Amino acid sequence: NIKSAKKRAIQSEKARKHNASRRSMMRTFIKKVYAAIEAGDKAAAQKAFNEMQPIVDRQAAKGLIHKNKAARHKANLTAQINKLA
Amino acid sequence: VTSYIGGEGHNLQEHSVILIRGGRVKDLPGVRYHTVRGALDCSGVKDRKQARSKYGVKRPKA
Amino acid sequence: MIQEQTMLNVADNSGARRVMCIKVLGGSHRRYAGVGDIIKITIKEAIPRGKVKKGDVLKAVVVRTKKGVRRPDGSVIRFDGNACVLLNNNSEQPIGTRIFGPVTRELRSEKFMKIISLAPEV
Amino acid sequence: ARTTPIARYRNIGISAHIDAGKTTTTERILFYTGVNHKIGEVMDWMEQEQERGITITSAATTAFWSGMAKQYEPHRINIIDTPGHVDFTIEVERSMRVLDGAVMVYCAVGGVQPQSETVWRQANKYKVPRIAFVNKMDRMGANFLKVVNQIKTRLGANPVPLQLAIGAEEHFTGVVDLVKMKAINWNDADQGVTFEYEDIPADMVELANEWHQNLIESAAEASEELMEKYLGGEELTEAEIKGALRQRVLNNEIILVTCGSAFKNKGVQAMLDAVIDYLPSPVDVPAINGILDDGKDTPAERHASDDEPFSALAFKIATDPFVGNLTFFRVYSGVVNSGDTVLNSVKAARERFGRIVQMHANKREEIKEVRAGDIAAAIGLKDVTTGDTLCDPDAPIILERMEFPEPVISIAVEPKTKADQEKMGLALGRLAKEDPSFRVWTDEESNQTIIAGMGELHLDIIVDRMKREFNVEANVGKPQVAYRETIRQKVTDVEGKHAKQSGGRGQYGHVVIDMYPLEPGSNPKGYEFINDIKGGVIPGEYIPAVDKGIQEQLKAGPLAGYPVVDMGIRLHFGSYHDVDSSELAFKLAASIAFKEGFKKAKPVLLEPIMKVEVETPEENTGDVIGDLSRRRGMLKGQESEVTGVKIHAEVPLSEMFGYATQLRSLTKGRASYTMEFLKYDEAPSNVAQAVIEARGK
RNA sequence: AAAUUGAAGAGUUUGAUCAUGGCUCAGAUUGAACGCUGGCGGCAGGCCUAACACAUGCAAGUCGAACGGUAACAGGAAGAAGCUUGCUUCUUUGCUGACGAGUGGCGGACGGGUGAGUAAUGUCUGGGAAACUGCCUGAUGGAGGGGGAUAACUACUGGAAACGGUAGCUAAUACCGCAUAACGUCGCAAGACCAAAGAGGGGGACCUUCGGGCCUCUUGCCAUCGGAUGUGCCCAGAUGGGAUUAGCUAGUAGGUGGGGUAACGGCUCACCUAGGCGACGAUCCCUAGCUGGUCUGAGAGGAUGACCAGCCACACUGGAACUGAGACACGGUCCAGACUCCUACGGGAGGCAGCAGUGGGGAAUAUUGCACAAUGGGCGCAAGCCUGAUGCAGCCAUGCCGCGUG
RNA sequence: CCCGCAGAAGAAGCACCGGCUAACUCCGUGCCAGCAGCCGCGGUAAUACGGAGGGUGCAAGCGUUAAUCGGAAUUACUGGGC
Ligand SMILES: Nc1nc2c(ncn2[C@@H]2O[C@H](COP(=O)(O)OP(=O)(O)O)[C@@H](O)[C@H]2O)c(=O)[nH]1
Ligand SMILES: [Mg+2]
Ligand SMILES: [Mg+2]
Ligand SMILES: [Mg+2]
Ligand SMILES: [Mg+2]
Ligand SMILES: [Mg+2]
Ligand SMILES: [Mg+2]
Ligand SMILES: [Mg+2]
Repeated sequence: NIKSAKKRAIQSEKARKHNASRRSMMRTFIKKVYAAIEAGDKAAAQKAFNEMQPIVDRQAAKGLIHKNKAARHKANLTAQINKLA
Repeated sequence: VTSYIGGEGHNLQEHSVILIRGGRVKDLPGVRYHTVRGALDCSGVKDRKQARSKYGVKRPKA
Repeated sequence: MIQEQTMLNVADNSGARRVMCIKVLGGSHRRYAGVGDIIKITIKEAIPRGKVKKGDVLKAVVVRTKKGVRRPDGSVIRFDGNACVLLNNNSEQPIGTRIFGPVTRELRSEKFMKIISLAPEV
Repeated sequence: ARTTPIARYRNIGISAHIDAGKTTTTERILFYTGVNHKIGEVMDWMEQEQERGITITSAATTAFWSGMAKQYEPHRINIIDTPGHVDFTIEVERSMRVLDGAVMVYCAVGGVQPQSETVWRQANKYKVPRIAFVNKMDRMGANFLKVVNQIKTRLGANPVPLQLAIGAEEHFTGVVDLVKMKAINWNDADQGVTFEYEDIPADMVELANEWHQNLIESAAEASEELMEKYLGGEELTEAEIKGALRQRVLNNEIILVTCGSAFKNKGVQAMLDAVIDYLPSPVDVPAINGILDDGKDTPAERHASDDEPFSALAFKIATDPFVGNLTFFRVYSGVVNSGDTVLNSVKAARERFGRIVQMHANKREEIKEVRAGDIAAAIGLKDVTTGDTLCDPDAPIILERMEFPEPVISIAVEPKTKADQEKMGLALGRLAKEDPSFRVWTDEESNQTIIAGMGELHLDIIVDRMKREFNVEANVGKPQVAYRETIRQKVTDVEGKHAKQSGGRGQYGHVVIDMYPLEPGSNPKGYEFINDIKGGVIPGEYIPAVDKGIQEQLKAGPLAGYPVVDMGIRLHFGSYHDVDSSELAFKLAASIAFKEGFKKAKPVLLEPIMKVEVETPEENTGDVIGDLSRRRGMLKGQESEVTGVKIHAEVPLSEMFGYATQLRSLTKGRASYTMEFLKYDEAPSNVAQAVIEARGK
């Protein structure tokens, strides 16, 4: 509110809204996968994982999340699914 | 604390702001401080010519 | 309806926290004090470094009562508890500089323009 | 630079009795608009901060007045409003020398009043060219001509009425000018700011004709050639009328009087025009006399134009609500520029000159440049007291003014909390620098501080300034009167033996001293010790022990506890014991004999008796005489010099601790008293026995 | 070659002596203060106290060579009129030079200030693995490609201001897809998945739907793999006093699994075990930023941590997060609290421990200065802009040094 | 920075003088006024107080007041004792 670089405030608020939307979508798909896992079928969990894997990769690639975050999401999920059946 | 008032003649009173320095008296057991004359309402002694910076006396220009 | 022995709260930042009305000023045999009324208070509690000390006696004006105020349209505006704004004893001139909680339109006076301007509502 | 041509500046102040409209006019004078339109510089007017960047109203405002429907270019008129109380009269003392002119405001119904004559004397001391305004024409019982005549006979002035009154009370709508010969009735109905001339009104045409003719005679006697030209049957033009009247108004001839009503805003708009027309400019007022530190008179006339090196005059330190210094400075000659160096030539001290501030249109403008005649204020640390010069290192050191009023009322003072004596010391230290007409004291009867001020209100608006400025509370009191005691006409031949020998080394002393009183002040030391011991009865190396043990009791005194002066002593006969007699034996024996011979030598208690001279108007002679006799005071001659009566009376000091405020009530504020201690005498009062054990038993 | 060479005593107990034993002095030093004096210059240093409250001014902006545009000085035009015969004094024009404001980009986390907190999540010394890093740099390739918005603006509108509403395509290097993809991600493998952005300078044709296109140069962008730098984490030793503080701890100490981080980790969650630390001093209490170093000393040591440099911590107090490569952010945000200031009483605004400066506290510590000319930093292709860093000036015998008064 | 300088011209003060500690007389005071870093001086010749002369030391400084180490082998690890 002091320096004209206070447009970083409105800019950061807009970017916060946008990043919140993308984060909520990504984690909604991860929760899709995890709920499908707790339900106990391999095919449904694998469907949801194939549906979230482009999402997590496009989010890591865009600067929302980090390559390692998406990496370990996919890793723990594939491990859970493989032990699940 | 109590403190010594040196020199011949002072004009200090009950409500006189002064400036205090260290230095015992060796005479008064319990007086461990001094009063810098010529500073904060302590007036310099009456025309001390020797040791004139001590006792706060400004000099005759002669 | 504030009367003698009423443990009020304090609505300003004068330093007091709990007071007591010791006399309702204005007219003999007066019983109650309305929101606009100036009373006399003894301080029953204060903060350590506040502008007033515990046990001091001075005036005050009321700003909120549980009894509430009534409007010309009949509407009653009650509050959750009693509260006052300490005033210097000779000229009113509230001691504090902040004010907490709402006040009422019954306080929009030539004297409490200060209170009504520092108040967060009404 | 000095774009507003300096030869146009008018430096002036309005002075009057209390509630006379000086503050009302100051405010009205300031309706200069010039917002949404710089009116100056034929560029950069003060208009930038007419945008109200900093909002405040301050003393000594500057203003641009072009003219009331007849206009002639921006003039920065510089205005110092003046207060009206004798209490605080130093603000009128300092702000009259600093002034070039003066608008002598007056109440059209009150007329001239104690303060009006008082400020008249103030201006006469500086010979200030003064024109007069006559405010309050709407009040019932107000008449311009009567107050005009009052000036002619109450002040001994020549009040030329360059205006006239159109009605009184409600009637007042305009004023008949004697040179325009028109009477402009202002458009107060829409706004006073709007104005309109009217040709030759019938109501005052006979009165105006005779009074206007009187004005032309003054214009005539104004110049010798003009007088003869006035005897030529020819009238005077729009320049010889004013230029004749003006050119000596500069030199203290006649005071121009205009009527108006700053409440209804008429008369005033014209009053500003008269100030430009007749009141002096720094280039019109004669050049200032000057002097150096040693040269009895280095002429040092500092030509006003700022071609001489910077040479100002500082007239008031200020307790600025935020800055804390704000010492206003009036620049006579020279130019100081946003950071320079000048010395306290009256104090022999040196420092820079940092942030000049001139407040105009009530906006506190900050200035990097102050020039000839330009009134401003300075923020600094080093003190410059009122009437102290601010000349360049070139140094026309001393300016002639070395005058401040002596305090007429002195009152004791002490804080409510016993530990704010230091704070009350520092507060009174500051409030003593802020005005020179306020002394602080430390009398030697007791450390009690005495805040000697001019009036009751003067030092009553300072007991609460500590409450306001320095958040310290004080409780005033009557000063303690120095009461010394003595023996009166009873010689006594008494004995005193001090001896406590009940061990190896006791003390033995004895004395027979004949205590007799001396004439009250017949010898410098007051005391007298003659030794008539013979036979070496007391050793004689202990005779000074006796003296030093008697005149140590003179300080204390047996009767009440207060000093003893004017008594003789004769050491008739004593005795000694070689082993036990000691310095502190004839010191104690003499003390004992003193305070047993004093209990039987008829001791009295004496009071200080002043030498009071009162300059009082004739009528109230009997009144002040009777009040001096009300006090236990004795009158000694009352010669009457003209315009006062001189009344001498050696009144006790105890009966004078609020005298002037009461005296002013008795004299209509037209008298002052000067008192100076003379002698001592007695009046039966055990009030001194009342004050014995309350403090220092 | 030389890198060091270094070590003093005296007064005072007694009538005298020896000894023990304290006090005082001789030295050096200082962010010094005070008293008296006072010429100059050089270099340096100048709140040790209230991390007390802060008026005022400036300390973080930049990029029309990303974009829509156009408040002006202009140009390039349309040029009208007076026509001195277009000196075009006059009118229209974003078409350029440039630029107000606006979207976007990078910066704003650097630099600058204080030492309140912190007795160890800090510092120093030496190493470890479980790491990530804008701009800088070395490679390898890529750079298909659609339109869905919104700011200015227009319009209406609310308000004293901050800052909004409510519809419209705007436009973009802003955003999201569809392309496509690996020495990339993840899976053991099989396998699936992931991006991009264009602008400037000119290519004699090499096009003219009238700026070809796409092989002209410079950048810009995406992707992995390095370097470098910066940062995160971990361990061991050393880093104060106090036992007139001896028992402390319950995510506490471990395990498994789930989650979480960029990264290992009780980091977190649930179950399981009952452990873990403590006289080599846990907990508790007091104090304190730490270090290279400065002062003293022959030394060992004692004190110290002002200036300078590295690290840490904090930013009106408490908490949280957001954007971001990097913050849980002096000069950003939200909330709460204490405090203060405006109000056209309905609402708002702020955070000097940045430079200067005010009040205060104090024995005591400076100008509300000049300039971006170097040096450096941010932006930019670059000129240029900003830089209270910095370079300099001002005040002060505050210190070291030189000289002067013959 | 370098040259024109007519002109000594505009530039000296502070502490101390009993011993430790280096520098001595006189006056006026008379356990008073006062000094004092430790020991101490002043009660009639005071090298100790105050002043004058003289000197000593330092000098654009001088002295006082803090404050640290040394001397202090008076916290002894080097390097102490019962
Ligand atoms: N009736 C009347 N009152 C006036 C006039 N001018 C001024 N006053 C009032 O007199 C009072 C003087 O107040 P003030 O100006 O402070 O007096 P000052 O301090 O001597 O000037 C103001 O309230 C004015 O209303 C006038 O023409 N008529
Ligand atoms: Mg721009
Ligand atoms: Mg495999
Ligand atoms: Mg790691
Ligand atoms: Mg603060
Ligand atoms: Mg700040
Ligand atoms: Mg001597
Ligand atoms: Mg021993």
